[PDB]
Amino acid sequence: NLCPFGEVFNATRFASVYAWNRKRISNCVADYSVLYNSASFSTFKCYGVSPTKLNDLCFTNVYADSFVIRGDEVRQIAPGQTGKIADYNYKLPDDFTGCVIAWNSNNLDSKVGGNYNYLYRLFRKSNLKPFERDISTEIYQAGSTPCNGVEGFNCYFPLQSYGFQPTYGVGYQPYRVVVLSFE
Amino acid sequence: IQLTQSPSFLSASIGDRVTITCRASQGISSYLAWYQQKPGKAPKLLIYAASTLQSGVPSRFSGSGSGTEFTLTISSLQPEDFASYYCQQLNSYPAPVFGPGTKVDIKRTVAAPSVFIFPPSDEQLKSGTASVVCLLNNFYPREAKVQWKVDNALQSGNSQESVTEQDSKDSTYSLSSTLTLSKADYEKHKVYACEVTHQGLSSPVTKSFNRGEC
Amino acid sequence: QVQLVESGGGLIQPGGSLRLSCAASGLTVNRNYMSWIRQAPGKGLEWVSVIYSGGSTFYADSVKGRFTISRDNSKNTLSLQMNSLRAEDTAIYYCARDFYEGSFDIWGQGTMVTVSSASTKGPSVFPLAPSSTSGGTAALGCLVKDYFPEPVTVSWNSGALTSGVHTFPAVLQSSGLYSLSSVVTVPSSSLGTQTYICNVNHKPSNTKVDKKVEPKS
Ligand SMILES: *[C@@H]1O[C@H](CO[C@@H]2O[C@@H](C)[C@@H](O)[C@@H](O)[C@@H]2O)[C@@H](O[C@@H]2O[C@H](CO)[C@@H](O)[C@H](O)[C@H]2NC(C)=O)[C@H](O)[C@H]1NC(C)=O
Repeated sequence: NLCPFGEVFNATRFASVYAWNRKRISNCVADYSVLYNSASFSTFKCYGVSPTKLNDLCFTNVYADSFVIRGDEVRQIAPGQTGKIADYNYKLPDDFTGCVIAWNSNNLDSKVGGNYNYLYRLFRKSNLKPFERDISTEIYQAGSTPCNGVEGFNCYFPLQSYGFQPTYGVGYQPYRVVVLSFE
Repeated sequence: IQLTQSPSFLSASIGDRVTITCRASQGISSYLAWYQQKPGKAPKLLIYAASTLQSGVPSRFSGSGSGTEFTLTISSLQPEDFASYYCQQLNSYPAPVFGPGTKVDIKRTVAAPSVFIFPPSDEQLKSGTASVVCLLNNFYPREAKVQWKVDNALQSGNSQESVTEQDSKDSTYSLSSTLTLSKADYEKHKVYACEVTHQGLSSPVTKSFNRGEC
Repeated sequence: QVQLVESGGGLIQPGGSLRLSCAASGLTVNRNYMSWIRQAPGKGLEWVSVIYSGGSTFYADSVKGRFTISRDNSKNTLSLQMNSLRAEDTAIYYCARDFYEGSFDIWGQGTMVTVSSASTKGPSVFPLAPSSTSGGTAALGCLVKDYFPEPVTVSWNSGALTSGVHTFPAVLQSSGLYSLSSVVTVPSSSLGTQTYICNVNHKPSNTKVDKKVEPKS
């Protein structure tokens, strides 16, 4: 039996980056040569492993994480990066071994008038630890006075929408990302 | 990504409908903010996310646009609205971009400048330097051009000029231009002139003196 | 209530160091996107540096490796360490809070940073002598030349003459010294009846000058 990579790469909808999905992949043979040879990927960067010389290996567990981000945010899906996405949404470890795969999905995830389904966390007190997922929606307190769930001055809703529109610039367009880490 | 802002300067009256345009070289949706700034003060946030009025900002301000064309609109200009206005690209870390700015001044009828030329003092000439000063007094609008001529040779690269803020009483500007030469260079020529062009002048006005002649 | 107060601006020679501070009240520095923005005299706004609530720091390319942003949580303050300061770094420096993707709602009052190799020098005051030729309105003035640093103050007749006075913004000369002129227009007929004296005060040098401006003979 093959690995369910089509179930991940060709999934109908992707998750918001803040609520990124993780697919546990075990007990299957995978053909990563079929993956790399697909010229339909904008980003295919591997860390700690050569991309082509990957088919003949043996790892205990493989994780396929996937989400949507902006074009200009794809560079943040890499070890030792800083920024909104890497600090507050999806963090890779510094000693990451695995691959980051991405491709433009403007014709799937952007809608006229804005697709407000995809979100990202704008506010968080501390940075995420590697492979941490924060899905809370509590009002972010930015001053001394507590918020008690009322948005206002110094009281900010933590998630914001990308509003993907087909006429966006490439840097603001939606990109689908698949992060393969090898245990 | 770069932001242009049109027009650079704008003359308006109390009660007018003023529109300021900001243009982004790529589709940035609603990621724009607008600030007002008055001389010697920090900027003041007016609009953010292209159209959301910041709290406490008067309702006569509104923003609109999405993609590349954004406008700030003051529906009925008030005396405290005469200021400079800047747009800002949002969601652009690590490099926020500010537009070049739009200055809104008080409109009035055209007023030609009174032009005066001043030779360098005898006291300064003893120091080895000659400052020649040309003054443009109480004119409107602000756009004016000072051309220094030395024995009919147009001078560039040796003058500096400065302009007052719009006068509180008659809404005019004044300009001071200084032409600087060594005493040695200054004594190699006779006719020192500044030629002024301005909307209120049918033709350019030249004020001059001959060095050594009172 | 809510405010940011800057301090630490001043005069420094090129290659020197300066440290700015932003004392916050009504907002918590380490819970916010906190930024430094500068404006050169007469120029626009230029973003300098930001620090995230999470600790991440970013810098404009024109200050990278020279400026360091930081914060003191115990004093609820934001700081900016400025090394290898250059002349072009001369600006007013604002701290601001970013509440939505770069939108700055709370700003400090600004603090001035001047980077120059010039030494403190008092002005030379030269007469701008009325034409010795027409009728109607006459102009006379003072040329306040070659001083450092800013500012100077010019009055006419010890403050008794204010109408028709234009004191212009000073210009920075390629020498590193400032220079300005102050003029006043008066009726032609008064050139022979009223004495005109400009009073120039340059506190950094302890210089006070009274210059009588008369028509040249
Ligand atoms: C992800 O899908 C592509 C394309 O899917 C094809 O079209 C769909 C509408 C559906 O009908 C799929 O079953 C189709 O395969 C896959 O690439 C295709 O691979 C086949 C070989 O198996 C080839 O004949 C097609 O030409 C390919 N089409 C394209 C556009 O490349 C791809 O393999 C899928 N990804 C994974 C991980 O399985």
